[PDB]
Amino acid sequence: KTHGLCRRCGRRSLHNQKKVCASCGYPAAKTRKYNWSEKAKRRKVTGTGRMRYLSTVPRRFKNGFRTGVPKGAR
Amino acid sequence: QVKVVKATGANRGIKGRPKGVKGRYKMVDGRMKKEMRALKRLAKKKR
Amino acid sequence: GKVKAGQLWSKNKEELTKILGELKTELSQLRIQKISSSGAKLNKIHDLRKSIARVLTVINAKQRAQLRLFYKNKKYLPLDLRPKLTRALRRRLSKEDASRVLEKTKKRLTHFPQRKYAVKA
Amino acid sequence: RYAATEIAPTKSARARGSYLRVSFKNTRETAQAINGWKLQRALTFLQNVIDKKEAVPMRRYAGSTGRTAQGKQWGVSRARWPVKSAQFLIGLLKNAEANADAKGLDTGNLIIKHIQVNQAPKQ
Amino acid sequence: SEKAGHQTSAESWGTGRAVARIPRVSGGGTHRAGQGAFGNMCRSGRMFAPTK
Amino acid sequence: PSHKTFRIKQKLAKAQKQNRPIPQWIRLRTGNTIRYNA
Amino acid sequence: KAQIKQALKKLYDIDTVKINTLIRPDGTKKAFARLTPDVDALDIAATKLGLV
Amino acid sequence: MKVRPTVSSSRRKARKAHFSAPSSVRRVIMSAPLSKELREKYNVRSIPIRKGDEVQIVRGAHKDKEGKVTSVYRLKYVIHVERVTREKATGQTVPIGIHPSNVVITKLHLDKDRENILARIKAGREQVAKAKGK
RNA sequence: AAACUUUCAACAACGGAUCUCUUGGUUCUGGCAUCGAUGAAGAACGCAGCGAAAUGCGAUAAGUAAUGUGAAUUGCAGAAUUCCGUGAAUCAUCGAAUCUUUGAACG
RNA sequence: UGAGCCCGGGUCGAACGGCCUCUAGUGCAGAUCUUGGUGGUAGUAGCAAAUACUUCAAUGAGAACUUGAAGGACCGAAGUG
RNA sequence: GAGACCGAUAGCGCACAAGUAGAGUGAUCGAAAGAUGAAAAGCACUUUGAAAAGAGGGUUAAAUAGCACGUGAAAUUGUUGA
Ligand SMILES: [Zn+2]
Repeated sequence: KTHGLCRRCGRRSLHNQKKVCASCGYPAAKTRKYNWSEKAKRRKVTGTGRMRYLSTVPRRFKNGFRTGVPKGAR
Repeated sequence: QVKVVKATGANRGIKGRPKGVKGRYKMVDGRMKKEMRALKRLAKKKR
Repeated sequence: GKVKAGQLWSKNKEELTKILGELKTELSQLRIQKISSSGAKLNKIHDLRKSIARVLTVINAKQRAQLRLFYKNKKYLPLDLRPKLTRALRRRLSKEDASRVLEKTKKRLTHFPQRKYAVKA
Repeated sequence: RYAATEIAPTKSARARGSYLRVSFKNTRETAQAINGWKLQRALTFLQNVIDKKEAVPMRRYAGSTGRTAQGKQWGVSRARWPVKSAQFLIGLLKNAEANADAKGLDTGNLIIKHIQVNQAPKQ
Repeated sequence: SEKAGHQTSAESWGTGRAVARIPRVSGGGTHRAGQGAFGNMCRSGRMFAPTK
Repeated sequence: PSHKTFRIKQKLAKAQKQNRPIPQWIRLRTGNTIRYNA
Repeated sequence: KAQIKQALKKLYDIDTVKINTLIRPDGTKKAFARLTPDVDALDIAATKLGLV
Repeated sequence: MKVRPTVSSSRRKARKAHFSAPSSVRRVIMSAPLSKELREKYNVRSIPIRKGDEVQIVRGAHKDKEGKVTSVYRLKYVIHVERVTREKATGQTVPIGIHPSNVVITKLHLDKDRENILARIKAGREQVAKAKGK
């Protein structure tokens, strides 16, 4: 077979001869992205996963990125 | 050279090449029969 | 089998460590005797896991408070105790550096500032 | 709900089956064969059908059915033996007879007033 | 939306086949495969004169 | 084959865990539209 | 195996002659700890493990 | 008419909020009115319902039936009142779900938090009544 | 005469059209400016008493700390809360933490 | 006249209509039209080769293709191992 | 925050465990699928049946609403009558 598992994207799209992922381009630092496939762009765009930290950012902005504890806290 | 296939029976509504193993094929129907009659009438009118 | 955050705050380091050890030993014992007749013992084990989490949180918070007191008046601080903000917010010019102005501009503003005025109708 | 709504439910005994894995055509033909008869005669006839002693006529759904002498019981030449349809009709008839016994009716004087076979969603 | 009905890859099967000469979705493992698209007369397709 | 890795074995275990059926108390939970595993 | 032996000795006071470990299909580890002849497996299981 | 731009007059958003509100917002929604004597005693019209309250169902199939609130079930916006029950087929008894807007509070469960709630409501009502009067 | 073919009607089937509803879409408008080596976006594996998925979370694992509210969660089970209280909650807010394997991914 | 409009009987449950203007994604038998559903053909064609199965007993609501015993066959170490 | 917009074949592919199920070696392709009831009050008990289910009985305003669930057209089919 010419495609095994890529570690970066989790799909069976890693060529074993060329050693390059056909979906994201694992060896290369950048993730494979082309503007003739808006469907692929929106399939792997930000927001399709978990958002561990980018989801917590906006509340911190709303409060003003303040540091400390409320006065009188135990 | 080219093989003509009627789009009927097992050959009706097929995406691509039928089971007839041949280098070059052409599918036919009554709609293109009328197409061909119109084309031939236009050719005769031109001549 | 629930510990209280206020009691843990009041207690010091050695008592917190002893309590954590007691909770962990109790957790092992209850798991081994729970594998058969997992019931209200499941309830106790859930409460006890939450208690262990509470004690660990209290210990970490007290250690961080001591470390902040230690680094109160030092130029460099660990990245853990440093403020997070965002990357751009950390890379912006400080307030002093951004408000710093040339001496000629300072003189011009000192001697010819924007004046208050009104124009009649 | 039942199609025949003109029969009072206090004097009659009813049975029903839904989504049965049998042939609709064969079941219709054999139900029409047993239509209008006494319960005991219908049961005996259906058991004979299973035993290949008597056969149901093929009247409407009768494509290329071979002839058999038993068909002369119906004035036809084309008759057949739908064993599985007969078995399910026997099951429903026994259920209805049990219902009639529960209600207290005289089982020896009961006739099949209504019988109907409809099509179920196809599998 | 200007992208309503354009978000598919369909091509006409051809002229010689005994099927309507309409763009049909490629594939082969779902209901949408082989179905008409890009037409005002087709389900899940465009509408005539999209409102601007 | 017989020769494999602990990671692929764990992925196989997760495959069975996903190919486990649905619980009846999940079915009985209020506001539930789940009938069968898809 | 070294950590399993150390944990068994330190916590539940069990002396083990040997330990054999495998990884179950579900992903958990199973350890067979064969004990010294001096101790009794039935007695230890009844007392410390609560198993009949 | 709605004036402030923060407020929404949209059916879709209103129903999303009502049906996806958390437990505290559900409590505030499931607030219930007070009896007449309690009104002239506390200068308070309504209060969020709780488990210690005794109410009188005034709307529904149960015309004028009193009882002590046994459980408030915030997930489906119903409360359970003592002895307003129905038997299942098996004979096992199950409570009926009666709405707080349909119950009327007769005797109130007094504690420090609810006394503070009543004090705040009374303070606001009396301040505005004085402002309107003079 | 019956059966069969066809017609009309009632009931019953098949099927999901019409009417009604909408925690959805689509378009316009307004305030604001905020990802990442202090490890982002994405992928993976685990975590509930009883969960497969969606969701949440990370061995402190459907979560901890702090503040606020004030007496729940709920499908079942088992515990609560003394209610004249630092205090329930699949609660809200959120300024402290925990944060497994990869991934710009860095012995 | 007509496209159509109105009433009665049954079913059903939550919104709807007349009039004057405004507005438009506004009227269908066809497009080998799109999607979905349903027919006749029709209980029709058809359900292959590997020679081959048989008797009793047990299980079971139900036994040619479930099992035990016996008989007859087969792969024939280059296997139906 | 709204609209002389669309109202489940419409409106985004996605009102739902939808970029999911599934197809391709791969780049990629990509669906279908909403509604019982005010409240589950989701049919106790009896009987037939191997069971699935059926018939009594019962809940509800309604089972001509039984989780193949609002209303339930035509194509097509069964019974009855002419
Ligand atoms: Zn990749």
